[PDB]
Amino acid sequence: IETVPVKLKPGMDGPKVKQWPLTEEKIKALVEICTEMEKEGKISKIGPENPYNTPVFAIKKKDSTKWRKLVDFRELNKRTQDFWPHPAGLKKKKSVTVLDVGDAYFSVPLDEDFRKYTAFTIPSINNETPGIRYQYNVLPQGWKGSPAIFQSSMTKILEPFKKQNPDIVIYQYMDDLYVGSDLEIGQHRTKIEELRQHLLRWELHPTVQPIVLPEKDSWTVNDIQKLVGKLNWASQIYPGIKVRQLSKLLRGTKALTEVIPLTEEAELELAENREILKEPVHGVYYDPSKDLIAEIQKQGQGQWTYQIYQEPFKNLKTGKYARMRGAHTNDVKQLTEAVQKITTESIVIWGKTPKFKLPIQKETWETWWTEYWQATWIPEWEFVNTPPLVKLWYQ
Amino acid sequence: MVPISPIETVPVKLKPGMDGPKVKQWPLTEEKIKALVEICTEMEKEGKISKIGPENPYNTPVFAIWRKLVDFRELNKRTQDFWGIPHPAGLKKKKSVTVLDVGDAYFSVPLDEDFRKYTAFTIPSINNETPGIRYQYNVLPQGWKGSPAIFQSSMTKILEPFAAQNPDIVICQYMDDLYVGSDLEIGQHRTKIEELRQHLLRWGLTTPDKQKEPPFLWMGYELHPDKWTVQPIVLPEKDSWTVNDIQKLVGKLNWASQIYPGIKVRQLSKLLRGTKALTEVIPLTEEAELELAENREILKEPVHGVYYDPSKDLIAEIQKQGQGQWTYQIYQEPFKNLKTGKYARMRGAHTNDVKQLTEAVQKITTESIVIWGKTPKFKLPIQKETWETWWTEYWQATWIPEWEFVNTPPLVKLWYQLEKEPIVGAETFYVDGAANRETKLGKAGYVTNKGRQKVVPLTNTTNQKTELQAIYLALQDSGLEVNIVTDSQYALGIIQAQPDKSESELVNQIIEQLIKKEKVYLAWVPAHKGIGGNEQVDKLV
Ligand SMILES: N#Cc1ccc2c(Oc3ccccc3OCCn3ccc(=O)[nH]c3=O)cccc2c1
Ligand SMILES: [Mg+2]
Ligand SMILES: [Mg+2]
Repeated sequence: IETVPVKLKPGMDGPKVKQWPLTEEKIKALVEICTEMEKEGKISKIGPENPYNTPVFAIKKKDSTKWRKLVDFRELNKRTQDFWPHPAGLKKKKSVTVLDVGDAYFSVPLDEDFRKYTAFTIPSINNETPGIRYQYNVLPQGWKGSPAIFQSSMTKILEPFKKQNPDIVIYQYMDDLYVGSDLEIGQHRTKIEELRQHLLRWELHPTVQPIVLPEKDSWTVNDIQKLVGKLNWASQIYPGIKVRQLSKLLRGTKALTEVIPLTEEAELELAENREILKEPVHGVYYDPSKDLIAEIQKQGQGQWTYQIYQEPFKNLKTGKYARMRGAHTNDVKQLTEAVQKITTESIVIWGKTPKFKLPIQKETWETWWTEYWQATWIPEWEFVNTPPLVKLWYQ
Repeated sequence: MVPISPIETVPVKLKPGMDGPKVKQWPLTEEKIKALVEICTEMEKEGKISKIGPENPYNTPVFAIWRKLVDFRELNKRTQDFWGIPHPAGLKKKKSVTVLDVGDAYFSVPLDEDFRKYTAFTIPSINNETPGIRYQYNVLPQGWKGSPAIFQSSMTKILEPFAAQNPDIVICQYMDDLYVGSDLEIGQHRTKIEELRQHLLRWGLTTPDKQKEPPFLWMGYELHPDKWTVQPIVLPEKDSWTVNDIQKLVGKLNWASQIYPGIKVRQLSKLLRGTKALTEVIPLTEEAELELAENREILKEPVHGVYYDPSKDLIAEIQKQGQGQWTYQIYQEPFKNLKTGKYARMRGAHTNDVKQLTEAVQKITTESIVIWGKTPKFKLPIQKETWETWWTEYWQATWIPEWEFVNTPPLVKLWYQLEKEPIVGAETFYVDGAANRETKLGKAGYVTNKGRQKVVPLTNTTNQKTELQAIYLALQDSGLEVNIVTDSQYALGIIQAQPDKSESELVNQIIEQLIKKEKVYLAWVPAHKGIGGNEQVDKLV
């Protein structure tokens, strides 16, 4: 009912970001939604005296044929002064369910002085009419300050539920509310409905994957060459990996498909390498003061591999996505879904989103990514233009 | 007197840390002084300005050309920041289209009172024997940074109700002009136009009777009722060209390319690299002269675009012009274009047709979403199988929207495809190359499983070039199917990027060799790790 004073970081002006082109149906959906939001006083139209603009587009979440308004708050979030609680037990919980609490944010009024920075623009087709401009009178979804401000309120809402059973972990990131537990999915569903109506009144399944080497009865020259390449690669990550007895098999010059029988010393070397690989990595820690880097490799056939790390050859997490949902004919759709899942997991585990490095040209991604995007948050990303040799090594 | 509806002002604030303008007044001639005195007299009589006193410590210079030229340049730096033209091809055809234009656009809109004091200027009295006459603005000044935004916001605010009340008329506001199209009968159209005129008169916005029947000359375009085009393209004729005139020329050709199909700027654009001088004379190759010549050929026959019909599919068709050049036509019906265009490949070391095609499709898609607010169906010179293979085996994620194969050679194709697994019954070439970083001397060659060996000595070369060279040699001397083992991450990287064309002629020759091959398997191994068959001993000599 009262607006907590909010400013920006020292020496930083408000965000000015070009609104990118929108399709017709998205423009229409935004027009309808923003009209209805205007009627409810959530947002108000503004004049030219406001230089600031933040991008906006429209999406569709699954099970919903109704549009949702997605604001890209990245630059504004970066330009807000750091606002001054992470449950490491959330990742340990057997199951975690995600909720959208965004409807609750619109009750809290936004600081009047700060409202000028939340300005956005519904664009028009072919620049025939000037864009419709709005500013938020309440806490906007996607803004980093919104959960921080509603944090206390949310605590007040969750006091009875949390006090009632404290075997249930509750976390909050942006517009999303994550709830972990050990319960059964039926009882979990009933409990989540209980918390849902509890919200009325006022599905995930959570290690760094081991580097594996083939087990073969007979090795070709090619097999051993790939093995040596993978082991040499892994030697960066692991201290004691030695390829010298395996390389001694390749000695002479033979056809790639010719079978080379393993020697005693070579088999021993491979075994020792296996044992070394079975251990975890030496001295791997998570520095909260460092960036999270995510790298994704397209493996083909819907397969994707990823690694989250703060330092080269020290991996905080690794994973693989074969998941097939409506994505078969479309690479970019798959990539977007993968980025979303990796980001979600990153949010659960470390509390924050990773900086992505994407195996896609900038222009392609820039063109098509918003069409497949169902998340309320957005991460940062990079584009790698040089094909990695590590592709085969993470397969 | 009719009570003109008040236009609520726009609050204006100066930039934080900066103060109001203080600048000297120019030594103007007596005639100019008299002229400005008269102008400001009748202006004050109209109520667009008011006289102030010495209290105001803000002054901006003034001149005369009569016409009063007020210089706000030092005010524009002290004034806060305030918040793409419509493309003819996107305009939807209407039965009637009327152009209204407001006179005294900025002077019809009041200025924020608190800011008015900052707009002050002084008229020098003759022989400087009297204090100069002080004046301030009650309305939006000509040449003031805040004028266009405030004016268009006010205008929009006034236009909203008429628009909402009349859904059967379409209205587009640009700057000081209003363009009203409609599909209803001509009489009802004229009536509604007069209605709008009086509606604007309610806020005191004057619009002409009678006007300005088509064709409209607007922003370098000619707008006819059924069709649109560009105003005539004038290509300067000079015996010796200047870089500035090449900027002019390339700009003009670019402007003409949105409608005229087949425009090529590549040579002329290639001649502008690292110039940065307006007087510099540059030569022209036969390719360039022939390019500008055929460009003059294209500009002989005049061509028109049509307007946009939402009822029909939007179709983009692309053709390969060669040398990284692509041309596209966006149309509704066959032979009738909405518009046209071109895409030039980005500066790069290596590349292939498919990538450039993809980039073109992206460009056209963005352009389309801007203009028509939708993605067009594509007609592309690429077989479905070619695209299938390419995108499935590409290390990068890639996608093209809905499209069909049009067969109009040259067709985009995959020239070579590397094997997934080693080839049985195919000779295995272990290649290596190296160079001396001092003497710039090196060797490159191969040894195979059949005993075949070669080592070629090379001058003026680098390690990378010798690795590429070694691969090239393996390709030359091998049969239709070959397995090549290389220790080069560089060469493997390039070849895995799958270029069909390259800056490096060595890479081009390698590509040629690849094209001549039936099956090629390229395997990589760590160097210096003592892999047998991989001979550093020969090339490191
Ligand atoms: N000068 C000028 C000028 C005049 C009209 C503009 C405009 O005109 C329009 C304004 C509103 C609605 C449709 C419009 O044009 C649709 C296409 N079209 C265009 C011309 C014509 O005769 N008939 C026609 O069906 C739309 C955009 C810019 C315009 C600029
Ligand atoms: Mg080499
Ligand atoms: Mg070597």
